[PDB]
Amino acid sequence: GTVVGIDLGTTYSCVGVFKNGRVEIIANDQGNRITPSYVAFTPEGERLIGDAAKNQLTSNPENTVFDAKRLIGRTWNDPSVQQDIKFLPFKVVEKKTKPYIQVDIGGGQTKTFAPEEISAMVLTKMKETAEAYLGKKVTHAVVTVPAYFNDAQRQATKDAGTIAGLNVMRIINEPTAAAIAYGLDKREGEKNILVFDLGGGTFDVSLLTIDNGVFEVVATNGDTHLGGEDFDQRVMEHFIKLYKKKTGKDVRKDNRAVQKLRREVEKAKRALSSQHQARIEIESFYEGEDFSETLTRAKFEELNMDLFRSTMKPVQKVLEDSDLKKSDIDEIVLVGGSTRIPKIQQLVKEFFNGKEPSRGINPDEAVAYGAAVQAGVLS
Amino acid sequence: NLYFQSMDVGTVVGIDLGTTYSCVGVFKNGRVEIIANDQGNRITPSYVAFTPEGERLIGDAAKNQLTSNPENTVFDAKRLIGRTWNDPSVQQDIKFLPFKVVEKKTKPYIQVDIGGGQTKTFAPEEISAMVLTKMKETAEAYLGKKVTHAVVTVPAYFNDAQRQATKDAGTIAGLNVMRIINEPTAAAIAYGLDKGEKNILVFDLGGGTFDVSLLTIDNGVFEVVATNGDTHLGGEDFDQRVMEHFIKLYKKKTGKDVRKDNRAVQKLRREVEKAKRALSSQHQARIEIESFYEGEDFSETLTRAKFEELNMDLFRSTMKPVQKVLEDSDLKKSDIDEIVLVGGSTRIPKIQQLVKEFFNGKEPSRGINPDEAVAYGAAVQAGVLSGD
Ligand SMILES: Nc1ncnc2c1ncn2[C@@H]1O[C@H](COP(=O)(O)OP(=O)(O)O)[C@@H](O)[C@H]1O
Ligand SMILES: Nc1ncnc2c1ncn2[C@@H]1O[C@H](COP(=O)(O)OP(=O)(O)O)[C@@H](O)[C@H]1O
Ligand SMILES: [Ca+2]
Ligand SMILES: [Ca+2]
Ligand SMILES: [Ca+2]
Ligand SMILES: [Ca+2]
Repeated sequence: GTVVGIDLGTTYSCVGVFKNGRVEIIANDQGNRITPSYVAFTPEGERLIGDAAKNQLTSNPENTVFDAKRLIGRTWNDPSVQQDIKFLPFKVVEKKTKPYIQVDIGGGQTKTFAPEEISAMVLTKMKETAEAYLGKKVTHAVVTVPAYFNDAQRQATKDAGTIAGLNVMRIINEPTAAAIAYGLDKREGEKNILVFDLGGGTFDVSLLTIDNGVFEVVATNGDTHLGGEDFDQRVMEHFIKLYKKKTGKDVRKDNRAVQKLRREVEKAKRALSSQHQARIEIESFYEGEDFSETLTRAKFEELNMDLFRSTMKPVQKVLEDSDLKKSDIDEIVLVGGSTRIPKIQQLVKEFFNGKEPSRGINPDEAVAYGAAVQAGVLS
Repeated sequence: NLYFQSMDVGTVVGIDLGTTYSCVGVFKNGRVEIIANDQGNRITPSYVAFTPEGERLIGDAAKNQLTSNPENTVFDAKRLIGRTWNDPSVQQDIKFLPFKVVEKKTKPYIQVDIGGGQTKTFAPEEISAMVLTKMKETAEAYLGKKVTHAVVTVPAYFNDAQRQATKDAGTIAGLNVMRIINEPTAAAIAYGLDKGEKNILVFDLGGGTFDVSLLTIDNGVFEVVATNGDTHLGGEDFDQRVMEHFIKLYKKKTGKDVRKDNRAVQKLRREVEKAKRALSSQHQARIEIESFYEGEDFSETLTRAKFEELNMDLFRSTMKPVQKVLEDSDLKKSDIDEIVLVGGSTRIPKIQQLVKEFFNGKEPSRGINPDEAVAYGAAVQAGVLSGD
């Protein structure tokens, strides 16, 4: 019927549709165009998806599930799983040599879910937000995945669709989707495209060569665990030790203070993508005392200096591996929420000797945008 | 002979001017009171830092900023104080200090950028002066009075040039140092070992130095009979073994080599250090650093057994100088009446266990906080000079 395009992202997902000549990115029933890729199990037996799952994360660390994409379609033995496991606050147990996620569901009950079951529940949220908008049922979808995903990861993403009641007609590589979003599907000779994708917890760089609807991912690279969250973390550290210094108080063991801080740091960072200062204020922050500081853009870039510079290495590396030089790159496509950071943009611009990157698509929505275009072609 | 405090000028302080930390105490109201600093810490890092912006930092704030400001953060000044340039100790040390040490008038001087385009050159005793000034001020905030006189401790092996240079450092700081006393003697005094003829072994293992001293006491007369040790072995080395294990392990679990990233290394060091301290009173320590390297996190458990294994050879080698002081002082291990263990690293259970086994089960002395014992003893002598 009407096929949806879904960006099923690490930290956020996005659903779009092609209806009456254009791509419509669909707002969820809480008013947002992207939805958190979170699922929570409450004590009272209630299953929450999205924003509701995420606002309930501090109070429910063990049964708020996220980052399912990091596990999806992998075996227990994957070195990547072996590391990730140590940092997830929910239980992951080995079963049939695959990661399974184990949560309490209330009434004394435990369940284990395959990562793809958890992703399934995210897809069910996207499905329902699509159907509400379209006024009708949705059964088919184009879902994107990272370019370095192997068959078992792709198949597992397809299985998620099925668990969710979607037929995932096509799986499309995220950089190709971003490429399609910017009209690089237009038939206009051979082009070498660098897609620089920077989300909340992951950095992917992809060199794609395009040739009249023939897309090839030549080389891929990145930092599997570098993202927007890390930039929040540099700033958190700065402020926690500044708070100690002024008030004598250390807040690190107080999960309530810490996460109120994280929440305001997150708001501050976002704002510092289009202002040079943001006031971080919290009332009754710690033992009755308030918190007030202004963060400058200068201080934000200073505290993240090297994380920002180190995004250049995977770029140089993908040009080496595809036997190209920076002069060979015809479009630079910047996608992922964190590419809104002017310094990131500036460091990329500078790297390519003044070339401006393509413009006119929303970086938070680009991958879903591309998927939706192809959904509309597939029909 | 006797010092009389007034209403404006307070009692005599005892100071442990140590290699990596210092501690100041006082005898007041019949007890030794070990004075906490403005940070709430009962020991203070023996560190001075000179920021770009012209601020001189001392203690914890100097140390807090050692990675970002390596060339202008000074420490280990005790390693150079009262020594000639030609001293083989100095020639070795300067190779390893991250701040500049030039020769002036045949003596080592420390040269730092003091802000505003200027450099200054400080004698090691000027740097210890600054540490002593922080200790002075800590005392004065506690006493609500000025502090003008002190008893300061030094290693048994210090010579006259080294003792004089410690006295001069007090002098630069405004402290009349009434008495210099040996650290192990100070440690003996804190355990009451001054109140027939006893033989005392003092095992002092700090952050960077290991000092063993054999001491006789006869009717309140102390004599340092033999001294030995490893002048560069201390708790910092035990961190170094654990650091190496994790840099290696991290490379092979994740591919990532972090060795030349000083921010990551410093971050690991802080957590290894905290871990170590915790393994002196529990059997496992978590080491968790968020965004350790290129956004990737770090998470590992260090067990006490793993900690002992990594340092096995280092711990056992602390027995060789204990044997040498016995040989050199012509005593058998059975001639030792008292074992005193002091220094923060003697909190390590395996170190306690090795010393105890070396003396066929003999228990060490116990009533005093091992990183405060040197100060405590100094503080007690401070009291006898002030009339209590
Ligand atoms: N205005 C902004 N400035 C800086 N970072 C932003 C902004 N908006 C979103 N981000 C960051 O984008 C990250 C999420 O990227 P996104 O692509 O939406 O999700 P995913 O992590 O699933 O790829 C978050 O860390 C968020 O803070
Ligand atoms: N609980 C503990 N367990 C193990 N080592 C400790 C503990 N507390 C302190 N230390 C070690 O003691 C060393 C410092 O000893 P100290 O006598 O305080 O100073 P100095 O080095 O100036 O003699 C440090 O290496 C520190 O890690
Ligand atoms: Ca994304
Ligand atoms: Ca050493
Ligand atoms: Ca990260
Ligand atoms: Ca000591």
